[PDB]
Amino acid sequence: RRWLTWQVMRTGRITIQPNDPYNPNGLKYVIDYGVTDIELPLPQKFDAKDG
Amino acid sequence: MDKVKLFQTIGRVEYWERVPRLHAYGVFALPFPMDPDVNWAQWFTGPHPRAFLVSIHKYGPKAGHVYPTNLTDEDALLNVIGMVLDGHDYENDPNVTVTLKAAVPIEYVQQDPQAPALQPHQAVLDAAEVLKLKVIKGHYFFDYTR
Amino acid sequence: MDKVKLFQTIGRVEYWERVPRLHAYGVFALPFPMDPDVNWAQWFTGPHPRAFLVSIHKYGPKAGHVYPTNLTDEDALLNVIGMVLDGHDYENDPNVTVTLKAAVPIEYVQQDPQAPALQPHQAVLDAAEVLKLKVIKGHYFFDYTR
Amino acid sequence: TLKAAVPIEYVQQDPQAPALQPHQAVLDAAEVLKLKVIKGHYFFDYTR
Amino acid sequence: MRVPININNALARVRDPLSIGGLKFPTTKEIQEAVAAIADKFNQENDLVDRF
Amino acid sequence: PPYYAIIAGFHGLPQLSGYNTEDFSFHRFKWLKYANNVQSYLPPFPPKVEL
Repeated sequence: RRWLTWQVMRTGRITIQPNDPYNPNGLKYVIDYGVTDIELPLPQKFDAKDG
Repeated sequence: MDKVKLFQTIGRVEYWERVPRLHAYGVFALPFPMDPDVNWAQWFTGPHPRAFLVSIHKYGPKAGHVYPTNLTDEDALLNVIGMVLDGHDYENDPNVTVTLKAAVPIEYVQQDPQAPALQPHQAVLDAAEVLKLKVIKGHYFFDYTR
Repeated sequence: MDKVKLFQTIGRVEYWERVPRLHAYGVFALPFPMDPDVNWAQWFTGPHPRAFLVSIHKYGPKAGHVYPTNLTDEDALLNVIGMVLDGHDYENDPNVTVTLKAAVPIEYVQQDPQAPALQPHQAVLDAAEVLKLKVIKGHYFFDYTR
Repeated sequence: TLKAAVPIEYVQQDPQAPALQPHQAVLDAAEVLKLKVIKGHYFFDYTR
Repeated sequence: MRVPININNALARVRDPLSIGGLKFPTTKEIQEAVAAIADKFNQENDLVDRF
Repeated sequence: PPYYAIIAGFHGLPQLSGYNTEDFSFHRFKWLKYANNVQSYLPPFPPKVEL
């Protein structure tokens, strides 16, 4: 439960593969939710400084 | 994608409004039977209002039936009887109310079925002299009564 | 004909039962990846119940993915793995529940996508020893575990 | 045990072969030893 | 000018009632419906000029 | 040969509740990279006891 919900808090798509650790069946699921822009861009970070 | 399908449209009604005309010009429309050879489906398909031009069979076996004119045949040019306004139920009625006298804007007449919607069809304007159309401002003036 | 249209049917649905099996033989089913290159819409059309033997890739870029066997593809012949019994949402799920040890009647196994309804397919009977089948009475007794 | 279903991870044919890791010579002799591999888990019925 | 529709009944109409597809038998499910209605509230009109 | 077994599991999937209705976008949570190096402003952690 916590890993499924953290997968969509982290990226926004549940993408389990046939070579996952705890996928012995090897199912292929690319459940995509289409969260629009998952990350806000910064060309420079807060701790970036000069002078 | 796989187990969650996102929002995705099913259908699209695009309700338009019917072709206007001059109040102060009058109107004179007559019912005609329709030529069954020509595919009247693919003329009345679009939701946008159009007004194409029809021509009668002056002689021949299907005389009295009307077909939409093709701008290369001279017999359809010399026998144009009017335009059909906004729409008509083709599949549930084999007859048509053809307006023989009206005053339609030039934006709303498209001779080919696969024409740009709400655009002045240039091949109609280029040959409007033979078709007895007298463009004045932005409108076609026509009566095929004589 | 034109103004008063008669009764014409516009849609029929056709419900069936699922493919039965023997109680005393035991079911044993596993899930599997599905090859995307197979038109899985084709194999799941007809609502009359059919089953079809499914192979698995040995290696390569689609290893573990499953695909319906063709009797000239010897790589599909040597790697037959089971049989999907019933219908399945091909568009809502890329993973099917292949049944491995079961006993299904001879009338409900089809291998062409243009198959008849409920008819004993002849090509799966004429090569029932290389697809590891043993038609005992009227039933396909198979076990792809060993 | 004659008929069971054990993972590939837990079949070690050599006593000095590393545990918790699939032994390769068992897989390269899977047909002679009549072990069918379908997943991780092996399958064998030497009774039939 | 709106499209002349009854929205409550039109939400009932959209469901294809036959709907046997992949599973070869009618599934179980649960349906929710909602009537959006978009507008354009930034094409305002000149309220000031008739004070002058 | 007597044995004993326990099976366990569930069915489920996380559902995103809200969606925009004009366009079909989703905006409730977003990520961000604010600090380039901030491990220097953090105390160290004790190691794991591999007994």
